[PDB]
Amino acid sequence: MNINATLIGQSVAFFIFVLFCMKFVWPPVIAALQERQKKIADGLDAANRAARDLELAH
Amino acid sequence: MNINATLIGQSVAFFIFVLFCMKFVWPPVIAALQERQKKIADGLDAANRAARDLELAH
Amino acid sequence: METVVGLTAIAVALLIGLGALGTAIGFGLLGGKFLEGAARQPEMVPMLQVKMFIVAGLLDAVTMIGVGIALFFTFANPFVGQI
Amino acid sequence: METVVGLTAIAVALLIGLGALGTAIGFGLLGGKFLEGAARQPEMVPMLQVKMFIVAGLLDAVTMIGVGIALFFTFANPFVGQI
Amino acid sequence: METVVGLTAIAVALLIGLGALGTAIGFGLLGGKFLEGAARQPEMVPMLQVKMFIVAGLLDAVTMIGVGIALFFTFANPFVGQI
Amino acid sequence: METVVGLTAIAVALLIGLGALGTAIGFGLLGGKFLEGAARQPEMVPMLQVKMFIVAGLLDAVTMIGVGIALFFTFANPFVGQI
Amino acid sequence: METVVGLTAIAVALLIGLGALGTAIGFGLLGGKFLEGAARQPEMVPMLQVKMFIVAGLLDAVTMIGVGIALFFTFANPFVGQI
Amino acid sequence: METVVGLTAIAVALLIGLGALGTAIGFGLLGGKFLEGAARQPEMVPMLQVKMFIVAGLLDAVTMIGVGIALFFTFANPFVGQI
Amino acid sequence: METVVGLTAIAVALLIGLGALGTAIGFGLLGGKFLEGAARQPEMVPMLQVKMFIVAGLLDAVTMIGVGIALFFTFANPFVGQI
Amino acid sequence: METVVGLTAIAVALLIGLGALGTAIGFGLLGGKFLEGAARQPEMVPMLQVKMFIVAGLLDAVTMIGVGIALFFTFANPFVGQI
Amino acid sequence: METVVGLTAIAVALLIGLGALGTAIGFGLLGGKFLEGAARQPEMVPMLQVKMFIVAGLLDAVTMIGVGIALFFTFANPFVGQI
Amino acid sequence: METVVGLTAIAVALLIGLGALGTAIGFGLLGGKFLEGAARQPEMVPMLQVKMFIVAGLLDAVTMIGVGIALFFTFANPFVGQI
Amino acid sequence: ETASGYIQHHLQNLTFGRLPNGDWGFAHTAEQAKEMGFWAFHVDTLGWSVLLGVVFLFIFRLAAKKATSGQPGGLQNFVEVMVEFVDTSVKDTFHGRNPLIAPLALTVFVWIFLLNLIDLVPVDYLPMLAAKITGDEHLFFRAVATTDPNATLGLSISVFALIVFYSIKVKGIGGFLGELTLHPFSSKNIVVQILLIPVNFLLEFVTLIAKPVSLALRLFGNMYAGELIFILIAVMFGSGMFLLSALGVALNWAWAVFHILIITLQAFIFMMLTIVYLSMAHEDNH
Repeated sequence: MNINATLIGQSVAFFIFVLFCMKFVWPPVIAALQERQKKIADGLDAANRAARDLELAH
Repeated sequence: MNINATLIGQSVAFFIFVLFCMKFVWPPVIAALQERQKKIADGLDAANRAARDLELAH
Repeated sequence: METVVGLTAIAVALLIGLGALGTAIGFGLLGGKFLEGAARQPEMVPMLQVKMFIVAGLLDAVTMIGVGIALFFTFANPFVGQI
Repeated sequence: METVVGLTAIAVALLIGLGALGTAIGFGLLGGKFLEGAARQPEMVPMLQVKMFIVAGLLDAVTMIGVGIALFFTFANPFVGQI
Repeated sequence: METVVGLTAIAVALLIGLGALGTAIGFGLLGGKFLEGAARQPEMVPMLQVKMFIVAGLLDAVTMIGVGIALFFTFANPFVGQI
Repeated sequence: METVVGLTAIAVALLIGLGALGTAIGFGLLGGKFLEGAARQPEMVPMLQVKMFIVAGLLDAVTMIGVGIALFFTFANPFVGQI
Repeated sequence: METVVGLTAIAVALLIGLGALGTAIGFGLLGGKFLEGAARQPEMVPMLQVKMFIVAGLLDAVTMIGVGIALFFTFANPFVGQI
Repeated sequence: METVVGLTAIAVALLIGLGALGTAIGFGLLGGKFLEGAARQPEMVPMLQVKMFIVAGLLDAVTMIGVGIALFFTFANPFVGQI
Repeated sequence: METVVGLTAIAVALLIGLGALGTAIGFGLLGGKFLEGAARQPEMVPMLQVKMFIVAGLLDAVTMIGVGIALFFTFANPFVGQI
Repeated sequence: METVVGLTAIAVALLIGLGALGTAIGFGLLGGKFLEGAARQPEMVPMLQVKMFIVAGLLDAVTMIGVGIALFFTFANPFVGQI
Repeated sequence: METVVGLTAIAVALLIGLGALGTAIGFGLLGGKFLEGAARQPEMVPMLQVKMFIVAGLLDAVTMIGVGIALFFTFANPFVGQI
Repeated sequence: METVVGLTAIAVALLIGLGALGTAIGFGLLGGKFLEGAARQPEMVPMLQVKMFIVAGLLDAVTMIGVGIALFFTFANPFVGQI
Repeated sequence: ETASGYIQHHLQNLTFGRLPNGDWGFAHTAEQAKEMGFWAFHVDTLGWSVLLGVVFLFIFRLAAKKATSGQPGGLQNFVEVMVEFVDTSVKDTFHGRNPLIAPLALTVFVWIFLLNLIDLVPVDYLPMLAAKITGDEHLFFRAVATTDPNATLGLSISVFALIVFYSIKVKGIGGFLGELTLHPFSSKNIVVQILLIPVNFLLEFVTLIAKPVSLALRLFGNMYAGELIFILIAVMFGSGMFLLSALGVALNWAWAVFHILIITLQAFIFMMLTIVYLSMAHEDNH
């Protein structure tokens, strides 16, 4: 069918949305997931260290 | 070709499809997201309990 | 003009039909070994998946040259010019 | 003009027929391996089913380009315009 | 006129005959592996039977489009109207 | 008239001829695994025999449509009435 | 009649020729598994031979209809009457 | 008539050639399994060789009908008349 | 005579060509199983080689009828004598 | 002139279509065995890959000659001038 | 004069083309099991190699008749003298 | 003049297309077994490569004849002189 | 009006070009549109694709701009599920350190899904509302953006620019040309290597050029057949016969339910092929 300059316009739109997504959408969301994952890891490791500390008291 | 007839036919079919998706595809997705919402709440709550961990000074 | 144009619809149907036939059987042979490898070795699935898509690039290459020259004969015509 | 129209009916039949032939044999190969993989261990059936649909879109790719063009030669007609 | 009408009888035979050929071989490949897996794990037969009918819907997908366009060509004719 | 009638004899031969070719190959693929399953699990042959007849109806679905249309074309030709 | 009869000799060759091709390949697959089962466990032969004849009925079912129609078009002729 | 006579030379070639193709491939599948069974169980060869000839009678059943009709159309002709 | 003689060249090409195609694929299937058996049990080779020639006689039977009829249609002609 | 130019359009579709069909099926077979070997022996993957490409060179050699000559028959024409 | 010379060009393409198609697939089947046998029994490769050449003589037997007749029709055409 | 010249483009397309189809499928079968053998015994790979090249010579022999006769029919066509 | 006229009207895009009539100009007939040069834009397709791109980008930014770190809200919970799924798919396919692949995969998946989502509504609802709002009862208008080859080619050509760019950036210009001529076959001596360089290029260049074409046509094929089958099913109701209309509604529902798989698979497969093709421009496979 008709091949037109529409593919140039589509290419411009693709890069604009990907560059905005990379700078203002993906980093803030993955940072929240990483902070939460660290809190869940620390929630087990700090609790296990505090429970094991009793061996020194004994 | 009765253009009005085509519109009525498409409308009836779309209504049935929407009803199906609403009572078939919507329930599993909302349930899956609400279960994740509860797992996160349990995980965060459990960390808070671990935060409330104290060792006897004897 | 009528014979060259009517025989170009048959040419297009053979370029896209034989390519559609060979790639649907080729991906049924390739993919059938990927599903078994994924069952025999559950931990290898991410490696087998990337290795399968390398083969998929070899499998459809000549088919796509035929689907591309077929679309060129459907919206342009290098033969009608030869009259 | 009747030759271009009559050879377009054959072009549509070859274009859908070779696609129906390739997709039915191609999924009989892929589907057979999926059922065989399910028999080794039913704990992996959900994972294997997701992998089958990932291959089903590669297998049924070119067969749908011919079904789309065939329904575009029956109602619209790029060969009649060319005289 | 006579050539378009005579060549649409053969276009219907290619649409239904190539679909019949593919669907009959595709179910021999898929059903042979269903009976082989049903012998391996006879307690999983109910599960494999449902997974086989999901794949049967994928084989008879492009074949039903061609059997529907071939019945459209015998009781109506989109080519005859084009003179 | 002769071109519509003569090409109908070929349309009929293609409808049942391709159906015979696909069902004979399809029942050789399906039946070959039924005899292997019966040789490995002889106490399960009553179950495997019932499972085979469920696949036989799917394997002959599009082929019997072709046979029905082939007999229709021979004793009540729908193209001779379209001038 | 020249064209009708002429094209009916081809129709008969396609009916018996495609039927012979499918039936010969189908029994090669079915029979190959019968000998494999007979060698794997020789005491199963009385049962496996009867199961092979049940499948042989399904395998030749469409081929025998094709041969029946081919001998009908050879000695009688429905198309000739249509004039 | 020149065309009735000339189309029976092609009818005979299809009728013998498709039979030769199917019978040659069919015996490759059946015979390959006879050698596999004979190597596994040398003491069963007297029985396996007799069972192979039972299958060989079904495999060639339609091919010999095709060869009989092809020689009939070569030394006699049912299509040459009716003209 | 021109079209009867011209179509006899294609009839001969189909008789020898389809025979060569089937016999070459058939010996590829039978031959692969003979080498597999010879590798598994090298002491069985004298027996397996004689059983292969018994199968080779059944495999080429119809192909040699086809080649015999093709040489007959080349140096003599039963169709030209019918005008 | 138009019959030579129209038959050249079909010759090009026949050159590319059969090469597309052959390579797509060929890579389904070759690549299918590469994934099977990669799953069993994941340590052999870097070595098997190099070997897969050795074969890929032999598998496409004639096909590249075929698509090269097909493109030559579209942008140039050694037959049109022969007329 | 021209249809006999035109059709004999296609008769030669069928004789060599179908022979090339069948022998390339036949040697893929035969040779695949030769390498599998040699990979299974490294010390038997000089014995399996002579057995493969005995089978190669059967596999190409009819194909050599086909290319022999094809070169005879090309340089000393036997049908152009019968019109 | 035009029929002989036009039907030689179809003859050239069949000589290379059928050869390409067979060679591509043949190497898919042969190479698939070579990768299986290389994965099984990686110490024998240098020996399996030379053995594969022995078979590759036999597999492409008739294909090289067909592409050598197709480049002879293309440049200095032998049938044009016959009329 | 005849059914051939309705189908032929539906298969035409809203096109714009600088015609001599004035600075602004639109195509009023199919022939007049096809007569224009390659310098004319399909305004309906650019309009819908940009609008849905901004909708995707806006709803994700509404969550990202207020991410709670702890307990997530109703929208943030959905946004996190998409990010977690894409990052899992990227880490399983690519082992490098490039920060562009994950934002690209998320954008490509959600955008292509939304471009296809507007296909589930009745095919002539949007065209009639667009015609009535514009005041022209004969206006051309197509809602689904992926049924136009240009939209799918715009997506694949842009992905190909990234594939060539990263390949040259990490392998170097001389190294990239080297992969296309020194692999897969090489030799210890120059006399054999010079005979292998055309064979190496004949294998690599063909397999490189098929990547942008396959991505576009694989996405376009299933979608174009899907819209066209809905247009043909809509003509079934236009006949006014009760039994034929009953068959039409049953087929429309069955086809739409089947399409819920197709819409998901084409968006997912375009995302996976994008990740895979970019991941093999940072590694070596010969």
